[PDB]
Order: sequence, then structure tokens, then C-alpha cells
Amino acid sequence: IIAIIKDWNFAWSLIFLLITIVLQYGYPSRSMTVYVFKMFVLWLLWPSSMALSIFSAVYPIDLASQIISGIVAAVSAMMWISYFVQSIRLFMRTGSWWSFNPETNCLLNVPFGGTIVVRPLVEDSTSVTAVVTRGHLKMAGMHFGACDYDRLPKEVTVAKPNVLIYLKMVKRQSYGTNSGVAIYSRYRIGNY
Amino acid sequence: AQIIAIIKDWNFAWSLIFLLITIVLQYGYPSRSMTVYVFKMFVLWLLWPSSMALSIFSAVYPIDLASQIISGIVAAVSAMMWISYFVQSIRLFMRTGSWWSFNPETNCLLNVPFGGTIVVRPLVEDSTSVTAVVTRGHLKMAGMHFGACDYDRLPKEVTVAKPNVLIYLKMVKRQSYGTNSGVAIYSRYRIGNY
Amino acid sequence: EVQLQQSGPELVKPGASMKISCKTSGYSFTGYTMNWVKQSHGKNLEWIGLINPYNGDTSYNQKFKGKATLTVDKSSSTAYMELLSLTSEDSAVYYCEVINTYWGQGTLVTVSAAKTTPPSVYPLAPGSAAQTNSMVTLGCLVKGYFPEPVTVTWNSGSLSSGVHTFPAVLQSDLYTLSSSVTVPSSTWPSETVTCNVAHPASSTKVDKKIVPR
Amino acid sequence: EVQLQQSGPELVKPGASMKISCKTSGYSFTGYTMNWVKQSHGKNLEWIGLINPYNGDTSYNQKFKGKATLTVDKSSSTAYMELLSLTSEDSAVYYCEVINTYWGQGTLVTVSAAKTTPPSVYPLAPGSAAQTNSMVTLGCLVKGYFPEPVTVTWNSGSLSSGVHTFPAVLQSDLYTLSSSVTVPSSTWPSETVTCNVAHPASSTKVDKKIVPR
Amino acid sequence: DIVMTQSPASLAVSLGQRATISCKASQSIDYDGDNYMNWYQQKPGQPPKLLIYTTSNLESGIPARFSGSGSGTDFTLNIHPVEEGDAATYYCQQNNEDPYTFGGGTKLEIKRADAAPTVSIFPPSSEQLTSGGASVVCFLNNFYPKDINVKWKIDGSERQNGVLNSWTDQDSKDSTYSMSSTLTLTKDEYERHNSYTCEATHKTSTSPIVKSFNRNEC
Amino acid sequence: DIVMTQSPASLAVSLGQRATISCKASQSIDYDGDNYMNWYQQKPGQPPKLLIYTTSNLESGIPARFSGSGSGTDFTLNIHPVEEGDAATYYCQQNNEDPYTFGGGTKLEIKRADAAPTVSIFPPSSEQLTSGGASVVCFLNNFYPKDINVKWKIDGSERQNGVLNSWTDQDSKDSTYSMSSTLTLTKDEYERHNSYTCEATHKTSTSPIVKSFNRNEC
Repeated sequence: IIAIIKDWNFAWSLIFLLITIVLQYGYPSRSMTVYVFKMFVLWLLWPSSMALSIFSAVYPIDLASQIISGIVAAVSAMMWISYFVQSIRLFMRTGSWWSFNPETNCLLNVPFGGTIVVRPLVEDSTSVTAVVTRGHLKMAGMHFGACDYDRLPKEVTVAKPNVLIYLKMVKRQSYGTNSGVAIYSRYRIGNY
Repeated sequence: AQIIAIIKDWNFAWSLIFLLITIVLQYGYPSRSMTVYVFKMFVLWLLWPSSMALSIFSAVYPIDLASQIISGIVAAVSAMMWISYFVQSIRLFMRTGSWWSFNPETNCLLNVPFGGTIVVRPLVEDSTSVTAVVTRGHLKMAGMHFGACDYDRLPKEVTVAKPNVLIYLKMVKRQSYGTNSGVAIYSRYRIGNY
Repeated sequence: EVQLQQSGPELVKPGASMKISCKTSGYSFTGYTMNWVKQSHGKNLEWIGLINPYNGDTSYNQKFKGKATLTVDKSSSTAYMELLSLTSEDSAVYYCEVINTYWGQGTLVTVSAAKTTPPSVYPLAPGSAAQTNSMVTLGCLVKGYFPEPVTVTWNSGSLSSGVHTFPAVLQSDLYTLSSSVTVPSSTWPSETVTCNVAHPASSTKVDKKIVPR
Repeated sequence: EVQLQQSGPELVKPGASMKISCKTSGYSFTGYTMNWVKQSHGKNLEWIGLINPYNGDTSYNQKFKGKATLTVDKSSSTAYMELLSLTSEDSAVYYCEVINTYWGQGTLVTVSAAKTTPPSVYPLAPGSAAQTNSMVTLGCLVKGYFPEPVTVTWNSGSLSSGVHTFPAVLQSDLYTLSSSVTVPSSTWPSETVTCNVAHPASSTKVDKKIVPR
Repeated sequence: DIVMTQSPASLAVSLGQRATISCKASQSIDYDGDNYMNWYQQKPGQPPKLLIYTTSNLESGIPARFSGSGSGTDFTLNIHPVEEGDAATYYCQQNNEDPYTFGGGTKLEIKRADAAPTVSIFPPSSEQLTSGGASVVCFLNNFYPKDINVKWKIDGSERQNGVLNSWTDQDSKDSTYSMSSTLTLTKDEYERHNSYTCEATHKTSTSPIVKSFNRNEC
Repeated sequence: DIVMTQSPASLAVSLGQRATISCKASQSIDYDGDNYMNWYQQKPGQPPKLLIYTTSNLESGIPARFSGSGSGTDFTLNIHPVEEGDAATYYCQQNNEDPYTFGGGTKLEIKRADAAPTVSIFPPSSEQLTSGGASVVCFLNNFYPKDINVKWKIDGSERQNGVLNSWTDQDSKDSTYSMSSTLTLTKDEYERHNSYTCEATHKTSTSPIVKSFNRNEC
């Protein structure tokens, strides 16, 4: 009592400050690899929303508030089950933790420097596009580290939950000192 | 005696708010053009003043003096970023008279000469080069919907608008794939600092 | 194909106002910023100003603020530059450009207190030259015209190679130009050549066949 | 600069196991996808399987589930397919490929119960032709060798034009072959004409000059 | 699996004529609106060379003579100009399913006007006679077509035993054939007969060209 | 506000040799991390053609003979393979700040071998005589280099009044100069004398070429 609601208010303001920091930064700042922020805040906010909706349904103001709290509890349960199903279906096939991105049905593997780099791609067409700008590579809107234009792979893979699609370097061009563009297209799909 | 009623009101309101944030962290960051976007705009706009009000509420009924200090610090920095957002957004709206300057994600706009008009969309992926893809009468620039542009009528010069400068971008190199699709790039030339 | 055709050469009084019309064709007109550049006497380029066609927003040089005004007409897909209160330091060539690549054809503006004079072309022929070598030169002299330019061609454009068009000289507020083309000695004087001289200020499109001497 | 080099021709007994190497070069080896293709009897192309050099991710054919394994050695950039239960239907050529474009040279494997016989070449001579022109045809015949192939060339590969090499003919589990070049009159018999065979299984380099009777 | 039975098996076109290889499929190979069908070109003694990617696209560095597209369950490769250097075999594939089944075979052979076979005898010598067995050949070179019947006329009556006929592939510079008609004899058989004659019946020649070698004149 | 000067005034560069044009500014033109100096080429009688955008990049359609370098304050346009179609005037532009100040302009002309002008003398036409004047001209054809002296003599007496010289610009095909040396006369001055001498001395030779003419012989 008294001090309890003060600690509750302090905790709510603090966690809303972390939600403030994680929403305005991380994804829409420069798109580096700190996406675990949004992951850890979303994993905190799924059972938090579940607990608040359950506690509002247990002690309701009226019947309409009870049915609204039950509706949002069922909606949060449905979206959590959908996220776990769509992320588990992409983890038994690929050994990458980027399948735990909040919305991801494809993973882009790009090999350079003797290593493949996996990024949680959101949607690909039948012909993806690589853009090298100085010492930096961007492929379908994802920051793929640093990679020179001349050392660009002629084969990349994208791993859907039911198929593996192989893309090969169909077109390429260079305009700067080491900056250029490239167009990859599918040539062979592999059934998982 | 009425603590339970305001506790139930607070629980219901914060459950609805926590639902509104949850369909923004997921379902809203991939889809950035049309769908699940008004929710993202509402959440990203009321994000700063609600945090400022929460720090004010923590400072009004505090626990310790260090709690007062940190709550005042949090409220001051939240008001600082909200005031900075309103200053930069008012500057961008004064330089370019479009409503798209009032979004809270970025203070940079991309203007594309489409079809006798100019289409303005916010641009988060700002760099030296801006890419553009065509989908046979469907064009996307920097992951943004921009109408139904073809490939043979691609714009040769786009602009980006910032609170200080206006940067022009000419089409340097393009490549055509498919029957009507294509991919072009735009590199910087002639920054104009009005 | 981006093309930017301008109006043409104009002579104006020292203190009047005039307008250059840069007419564009080929591209979506509203969306490419039009830039106006002035090239002075000899070779000296100066920036006048840019203008957005769709937004209507302009940007001027400090020296040209109020001296020239930039307007856009979307229906004719044209732009205009109005020069007001013309002085003797304004006789210059004006270009319009879009993306610093597709320039205009060039408009020559003359500012003087003179009048338009049709040219008195006097074709010069070597009388009794008796040149044994077969590259004998034949030319025409253009005397007494104002202002620039004058277009001189040979055989109405049929004689493409071997042409030599010379810059004009100025004396007594008058312009004199000369041309010369080496021709084989078998053609002269049996064949017929024409020193086609056209002055757009006076529309004196004379053919002016050379008389053998 | 992408080049895949394979091992070479091999005779294997039934029930043995032959390991086929594929030493890639000129590219970052770990990150592409090797792919193996078996060609039998001259026109029958079949697919075996692919393997990622990064993982051990394989995907075999339904007729090659237990007849083939694919291995990757990530130290010398080599694909290391070995075969199991080499029956009489496995006498075939085997190819690597990467992106369906950069193929391999092809490893020929022969399943038979015989020995690697030296080529008993008998370079014979024309008998009293008494007429030598600029297109006179001369040939070298080799009989009694096993297995395929023989690198038959003339004068260590200088005669790269006008040479007609014949496929091997099988009789009594033995191979017969012949070759002919249309030599000019100035190089025969004034210049040295030598037919050279090379059996990689027998490891011989016997070459003989043709001498007329 | 996928069964591909392409209807042509041996095409004989000329320079300037039309070449069309029609290839089929057992079922659909469509994925995401794209029918995956590769086309390969293989020369004798060489690995296959990829011509065509997903039905329509071209290999980089390959010429545009091979650009037949096809759609659905009918896939044709068309060579419209037909250069001389095209005597190879063209193969289908499907980069869609699990087995990735290849096609059949189409030997495309360039037409050229009829040339007489260059018959040149190659008599046996004492080396293989001292080895133990003699070999006599006809060596018919540069003929058109393959339906030329060789025949042996040793010592009068014809011999049809112990004969091996070997063909060749098409030439990559002038597109001609070659023949090797080997007859293997023992030492006593070679000593018992002298008049070794060789003949070849051809559709171009009105009469069989007769070439003979005799042992005693050596 | 931005003062821009170019160190070379005129160039003398043969075919295949390095041509360097330096355009040193005074302020900083770099925005963000890119210098914005445009390099332009203008042929006589034509609008300028853009070569270099952001100090390094090249126009599409402009060949790779022209290269841009330098950063900060010092900039250089470099041509290794100087060709025949190269004699022009080259300019630099900041393209960063508001006034967009152009450069002073460097005139590049291709160095040629020395040649003698084909001097031709023209008697005045009868139309000018009926109009009431005279104008004798000399059309000196293709020569090299620029420095050449032309004298007009009236019956052994030099005339320094009314002599005008007009030079055409250098050709873009062979880099050759031509000159018109005119001399206007009235009716009494033309009727006073008969022998007009058009002397022309060039540094490629020693004796000046004489193209004197007379009224009676014409």
C-alpha cells in the first residue's frame, strides 16, 4: 500500500522509457544488428499484455470492459501462437537465430570473405538487387556488413520454410570507385 | 475507498495501450507503406508525451530524492526530444509544404517526379545513393510505395528535402530485367542550401 | 530524347525589357529543375539561377537578384527568363539546362543603340589567277550588317567539307565577315557555286551566286 | 577464373570404391554449391546430388541414395565424392558443376575385369605410292590397348589441323584405334613426322616416326 | 519423377535454315509463375555448356542464336541462323523438382553439299607381320552421308568376316565424316592371298571407286 | 563569394600525351563526404558538355580519356589519350554553395607540326567599286603555329591604316589555323595605285611568301 503504487509507477515509467528507446531506435536508425532490442522488448510485452488483459478480465468494471479485455487477451494469444509457429517453422530448417525476427518468412544467406551472412529478409521477388556503396553492401534493404564490389558472390541462397531458392548473378555494373549495382535471379529451386 | 476503481481504469487503459504497442513492434516494421501504418503513426507520435507524462506522474508522487532526480531527468530529456521533433518538423514543413513532414520517424523526405506530379514520402534509408525497383508498372523507392510507374518513363532526377539542405539526385546507372521491370540508382549532385 | 530549344537571337535597346523562351520536349516537364547560365564576352560563364517547374520555387544569384526573373508555363512546357533594364554589360549568350547535362541551343542577346542593317555581300573572285595547282580558293565577303549572327553556307549546304567560316570584325559600329573555300581548278569557272548568306535580323536569305572573273 | 579440375581416368574392379576429386580454384570455395552429374553410354545424362561446402547439407537422387556419397574437404578446396558398389552399369563420365555453368573436365571410370595393357602401336608405311602431293594422307594405327583413353597426337601436338582421330573399336575385350593427317609434300619425308600415343593407365609415352619402305 | 521425351532425335539443317528442337515434360514444372527448364549444349569430348536458364533467359557470353522460349508443357529451342560451328547435342532439364531429370538427345548435324570420299589405301608392312597379325584398311575420308557401304575384294571373291567399321563425328571446321574399315588377318592368310581390293558404294558416286594393293610389288 | 582560378591559361599537348588542367578554389566545396566539383567541356559555337559530376564520376557517353582527381581545395582534370577531337575550353564548377561559381576556363589546343600557309590574293569585286570603295583581302589557309606576321604594301610603301586581321579558331580534325587579312580602300586610294603586295612571314620558314597582284594583270 502507498509505497507499492509508487514502485508500480516508477517501474511503469522506466519500462515505458525502454519501450521508447527500443521503438525509436534499433530498427529505423541505420539498420545495424541490434534487433535483439526489439526482440527482447517484444518477448517482455507479450506476457505483459497477457497478464494485464487477464487481470482486467478477472476484476472488471462492467461486462463490456470484461469482453474487451477477453478479446484483447485472445488477440495477444493468437498473435503469440502465430509468431511461434512461423518462427519455429523457420528454425528446424535453418540454423540461424534470425528466424526469431518478429515477422520473417525468408532468410538471405550471402557469402563473402569465406563466411556466409544471414539476414532476416522480409520479402523477395524473383530477382533481388545488390547495391554496394563504398565499403558497404545492402541486399534487399538489409545492411550486409562491409563487402567490396569485385568480391561479390555469383550465387546466394534464400531459405523459405518449404523450399530453398538459389539466386545467381545475372547482371552487374559499377559507377564509383568501388560502388556498384547487381541483379540476381533464380535459376534452381530446391525442395526441402 | 475508490482506489480499486482507478486501479481498474488504469489496468484497462494500459492493457489497451500495451496491445497497441505490440501490433507496432511486430506487424508494423516490415510493412512501412500502407498497411499497419496508422497504428504505427499513432504509437510513434503519442510515444514521447505519454513517457513525459509518466515521468511527471512518477515525480509528483515519488519514493526517494534520487527517484525525484532521475524522474526529472527523464521528463526533461523526453520534453527535449519532443521539442526537437517539433522544431525539425516545423522547419521541414516550412521548407517543403507537405503533410508528410509531420511524421516522427525521420526528418527527411523523398520527392519523386511521377506522372506530372511530385510524390513525397518519408525516407529513412538515407545515403549517397538511393535505389529504385520496378515491378512491371509498380515502382518502389527505398522500400516505399510510390504509385504505378513504368520503366521507360523512369525519372532522371529525384530530390530529398532536409531541414537545412535540398539534395538533388540524378539517375546514373540502370539495368532492365524481365518484360517491364527494372532497377535504377540515383547518386548525389548539386546540394542546394537555401 | 531531352531537347531544350530556345527562342533565337534578339537585339534590344539599352534599357528595355525582353524575354527568352526555353521550350522543352521529351520528358515529364514538371519535376526537373531548370537552371539558367550566362556566358559573357569571349569565354566567361556566370550562373543566373534555378527554378522548380512544379513547385514554382526559385533560387537566384546575388548579382542577378531582380535583374532577371524566371517563370514556368506548364501548358506549353516552357520556361522564360525576363531581363529588365538592359545595359552594355549584358550582351551575352544565355543557356538553359536541366540536370547539368542537357543544355540549350543558346540565345545571343545584343544590346546596342544601333539599327538592323541588311548585309551588302560582295563576292570576291580572283581575276586571271591562272593557278596551275588544283586547290584554288574561292570566297565571299560580307560587309555592313548588324547585329550578330549571320549564317554563310556553300552550295546551299552541299559543300560540307573544306568550309572556313571566320569570326566577325567590328569597325564604325559595323560588322564584317569573310569566308573562303578551296575548290579544285576543274570546277572553276565551269561549275556554279553559291555563297548562301542569311541574316536572321533582316531575313535577307539571298543566294548570291559568284560571278566569274 | 573459376576452374574445377578432376582426377582422371580409372579402371575399377566390381565391388570396389573409387574416390573422385574436384579441386576448385579461383574463388572463395565455401559458400557456393557443388553438384554432380553422371553421363553414361554417350547420350544419357543423370543427376546424383548436391552438397553445400559450408554445411554437410546434401540432397541425393532416388537412384543414388546408397550408391554415392558426397564429401567436402575445406582445406585444399576439394569436393570428394566416392562411389559404392561399382557394378557394370557404372562405366561412365562424372562431372562437377557449381552454378550450372562452370563444369568439370570429366572423370571417366571403367568397370571391367582386365589389365592396363600397353598400346601395341604399329606405325606402318604406304607401299610404293610413287606420288606425293600437298594433301597426301598418312596414318598411324594402334592396336591392343586397355582401357580408354589414349592421348593420340602427332609430333607432340604441332599438327593441330587436318588430323582425323578415330574412336576406339571394341573386339575381344580389346581396343583398336587409327589416326590420319593430310600432310603436304614439303614436310614428307623431308620433315620428321611422328605419331605419338599416351596411355595414362599404363604410364607410357611411346612415340614413333613414320618411315616409308 | 519427371519424364522428358523430346520429339526430334537427329536434325539435318543447313547454314541459313531453321533448326527446332521440341522438348516435352511429363507434368508441370511451374513454381511461382516460372517454369524451370534449362537447355545445355554438349560437344563430343567436352562437358555440357549451359545455353538457356529459366525457359527464356540467356547465358552471359553465349550468342543469341539459341533463344527459343516455349511455355507450359512445350519447350522448343530454336536456332534460326544456324552457324557451321553447331554440331553438338542439346539437352533439356528441369531445375524445379527433386531429381532434376535431364532430357534425351538431339544430334544436330550441319548440311553441306555432297563431296566424294577421299579413298587412300594404307598397306600393311613387315612390323605387324612379324608381330603375328596383319591389318588392312580403306580409310574413306570427307564423305556425305554415313550410308556408304564398304566392301572387301581380297584375292577375287568377297570377304565378309572379321570386319570392323568405325565412323566419326561431324567436323567443327568443314563438317565432314571419316571412315575406318579394319580387316584383321593372320600370317598364313596374308601370305596365301595377294590381290587385296577395297571398294565403297556411295549414293554420290555413280560407280564404286576401286583402290587395290598387291603384296608382291610391295 | 567563391573565388576560383585555374593555373593553366593555354595548353600545348600533342596526341597521346598527358594534359593536366588544375582548378584551385579557395573555400571548402565538400558536403558530407563528397566533393562536388563538376568539369565541363565547351567546343566553340556550342553549349558546354558535362564531363565529371562529383570530382571523380564520369558522364555516360563521355569516354574514359578524361579523369578527375583531387580533394579539398586542389583539383585536376587529366587526359592521357589526347585525341584529334579534343581542342576545346574546359571549365570547373563548385556545385555546392549558392552562387555556383564557374571557373576561369582553360583553352586546350592540340600541338601540330609546322606548316606553310597557302596564301591567296583576291582582287576587289566590281560591286564594291560601283558602291564606291575597295577592300582587298588575303585568305591564308591551313598553317601552324599561331604567330605569323602579315604586311600590306602599296607600290613599295607600307600601309598601317585599314589593315585588319581575323583568325578562325583551331580545327577539331587537324588543328590548323587560317587567317583573313583585309585592307579597305576608298575610290581615290584604289585609283591612285596599282601594285598591292600581300607579304606574309611565318616562323616555319625564312623567306616570306609573296602574293602581290596588279590591277592590269587581273
